[PDB]
Amino acid sequence: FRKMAFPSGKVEGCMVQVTCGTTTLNGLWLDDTVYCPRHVICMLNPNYEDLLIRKSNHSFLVQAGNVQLRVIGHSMQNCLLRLKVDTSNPKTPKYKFVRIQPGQTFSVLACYNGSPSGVYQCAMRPNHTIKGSFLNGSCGSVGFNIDYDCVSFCYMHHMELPTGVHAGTDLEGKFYGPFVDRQTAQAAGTDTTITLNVLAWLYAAVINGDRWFLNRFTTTLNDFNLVAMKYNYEPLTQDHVDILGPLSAQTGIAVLDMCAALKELLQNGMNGRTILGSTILEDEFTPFDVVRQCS
Amino acid sequence: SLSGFRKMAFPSGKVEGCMVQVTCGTTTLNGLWLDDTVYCPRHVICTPNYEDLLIRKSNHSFLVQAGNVQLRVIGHSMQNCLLRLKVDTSNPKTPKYKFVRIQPGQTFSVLACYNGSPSGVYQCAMRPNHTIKGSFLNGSCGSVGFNIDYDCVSFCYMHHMELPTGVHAGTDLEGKFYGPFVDRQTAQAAGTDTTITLNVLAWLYAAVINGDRWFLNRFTTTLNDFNLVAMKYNYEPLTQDHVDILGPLSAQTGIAVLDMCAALKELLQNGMNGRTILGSTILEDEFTPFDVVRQCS
Repeated sequence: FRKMAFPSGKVEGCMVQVTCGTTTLNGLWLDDTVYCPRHVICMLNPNYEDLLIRKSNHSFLVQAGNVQLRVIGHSMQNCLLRLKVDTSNPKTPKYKFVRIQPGQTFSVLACYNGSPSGVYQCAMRPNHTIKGSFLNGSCGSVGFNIDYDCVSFCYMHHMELPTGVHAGTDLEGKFYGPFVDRQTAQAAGTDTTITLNVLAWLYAAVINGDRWFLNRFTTTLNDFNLVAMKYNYEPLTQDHVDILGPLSAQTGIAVLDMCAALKELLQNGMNGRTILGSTILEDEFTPFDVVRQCS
Repeated sequence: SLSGFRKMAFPSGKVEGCMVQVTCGTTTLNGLWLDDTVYCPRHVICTPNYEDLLIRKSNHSFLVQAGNVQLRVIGHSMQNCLLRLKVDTSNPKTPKYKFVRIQPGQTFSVLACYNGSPSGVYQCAMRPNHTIKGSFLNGSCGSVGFNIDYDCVSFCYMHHMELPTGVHAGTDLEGKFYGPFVDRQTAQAAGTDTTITLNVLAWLYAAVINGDRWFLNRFTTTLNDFNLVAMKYNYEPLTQDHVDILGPLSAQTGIAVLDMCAALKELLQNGMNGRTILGSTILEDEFTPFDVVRQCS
């Protein structure tokens, strides 16, 4: 089972570079607008309204490849800037902006000075951070999902946290998690394992012909949680159970029977065995990802 | 420093613009459209003796579609295990490209496609046993693997089939299989696989570059003594050529390769004691020396 990303071509044709002062980062160019982190206009104590009113259109240099786009308008929306440009992007895909929930997955097109370098698939952690791979220059890189040619943009990268994970906003500029765009002492909160995803991934393992970790027990939802919550697992709800419906129907293993398998895995370990080649329980595939990569 | 690595694929857009659907009878799969040629598995003509099966086929036998666009086939020939279909339209999205034959251990990105439509991209390595551990569903035959170097796409893999263990086999872009496999159903099986020692060393170097260095020690080993241990843990033998490939990582860190081998030998014998190296609890073997630089830039 491979952690697959969505093909990045539709997003690559939207990436541009935005410079203000000596500060450069990425922006997303859709139609006649460029979106980028507002910190492109910047310390420990920024007042963005006060920093922005001091700028004009010609304060911003926007480049698509080696070609300048003229800024003819700007506004700030939460933690993003929206720059109106004189050129409309002919390669703008059909798109939406979406704010995803913790536990959901997405592809990141990692970019440096407006040029795409790599693509990877990740999950938003329950604490709203992402375990990515961002180097100096990657702010403004975006995450997305693709559904029948429509790009749903869900993430724009803003900052690195002390524990070496990442934080960002949705494409309305609102941070995921309790984070702010300045250099404060701010830290990643407590995190949990994404239970729903682990169960999805155990279903993937059954669908791909592996059954070793099954057992003869069932469990109630309550009794499952009492165990799994001891292992730093997210509480599982009836809604999460319901979501596992298609996978359960497809394999013939009732969701609560799979929970009983998981309980035994947590309590007894894997004991030198692997699942889908992994020595550890994987939590970055949603039920939707499994259906995409299985069916 | 980086706390961990992701397996990162190349941006796929240059390759997406080259994917088409090829249909011949009831068989449909993916092709690669570069200039006025479409390259696809020769087994598109099948539901043995391809030479003969292909005499029974004409240009009109082949339906080629690039999204909604019909590309009329105006010539066909077989090259090893590929069909080359000349079409009426040179692909306007052809990137700068090369065809290269990948070596065992090396990595590349795969753009998984379904009936001509790109569905996902992931990074994989050519295993020592000449198979890849991929994700290819119904309709993914013809998907391609590649690397990109300064906007030149080097194609190295085309997917042909899945083996009984669930691993995958394919050819280079001249149609010559990787490993002993054939494009026909036989009892063919993947040979036992080994861990890619070169890449494991590379990723130990990446760990050090990123400040994770608890596993280092003040001792060295000979190549032979390391190989006795490695081989006992089902690792590939390290050759002098491999030692030279690690030269740039070794120079940067001032850690001699055989000194890193000494670190690795202790890790294999003693395990990791529950610690992580670059955020992994296992020794990773799908990042090459080149991949390490790329992720560290």
